[PDB]
Amino acid sequence: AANIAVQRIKREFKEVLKSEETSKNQIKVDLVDENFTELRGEIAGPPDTPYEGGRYQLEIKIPETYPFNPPKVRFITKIWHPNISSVTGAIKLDILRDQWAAAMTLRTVLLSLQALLAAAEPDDPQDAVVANQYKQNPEMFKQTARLWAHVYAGAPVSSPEYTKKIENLSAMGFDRNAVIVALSSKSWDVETATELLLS
Amino acid sequence: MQIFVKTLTGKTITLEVEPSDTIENVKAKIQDKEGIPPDQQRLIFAGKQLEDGRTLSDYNIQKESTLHLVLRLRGG
Repeated sequence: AANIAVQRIKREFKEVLKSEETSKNQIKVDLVDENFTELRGEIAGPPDTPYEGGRYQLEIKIPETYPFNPPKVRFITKIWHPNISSVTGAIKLDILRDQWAAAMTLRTVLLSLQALLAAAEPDDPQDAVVANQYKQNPEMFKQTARLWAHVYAGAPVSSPEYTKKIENLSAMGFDRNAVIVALSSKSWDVETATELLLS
Repeated sequence: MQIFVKTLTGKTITLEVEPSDTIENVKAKIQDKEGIPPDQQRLIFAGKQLEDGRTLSDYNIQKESTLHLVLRLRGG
């Protein structure tokens, strides 16, 4: 691999390990291979957001052109967010597309993803369904995102009012995970969620 | 040929063009006068967004026609 790519990643990996943000358990990174082309990241959900108390793992692939192109980052841990696909974990963020600069690092990417969680841009969505709900019904989006933080990301609390609707459909014989996804995507309409599950 | 381009401010940009000019050329002129990047510019005439490769003459755009400019900040 190119010496500049290898040296940059080795430097940036240690900077994350030694960081104040890692000592506070906000971010971390681990190696996957021996060659430094695949990494696994973890970020904590930010405070005063639906993602609080959740932990989100990230697939990080380093291009042969690093540091002049951005890493490819994907959410492994499912998340309900306008700028992250609830199906694939693909991320819409300018620094991972057209506003990467070579001075950016693993640290600043991980921190930027946390800032994205704290401040969505629903007018440039990755997930049109999540974005529609974010704008049309803020309180539902927040409770749905918190439910997903609990179900997928280990966040402690989730909301009793959704529990009831989840249990009804679960009692129809549908899988709890499928029920969660159907009800979230149909904005908690039992009837259209049931229709989806029946297909 | 003189044409006008209206913004949502109300501000009218006056441009000098030819019927043979493409829509991207018109956007390049708008950049020269107003410092607005062409990839942020959507030009509208007769209720329809105009496309970059076609000319003013293709759209029946004439002397003292008024286009509309809406700024759409990229959004990939």
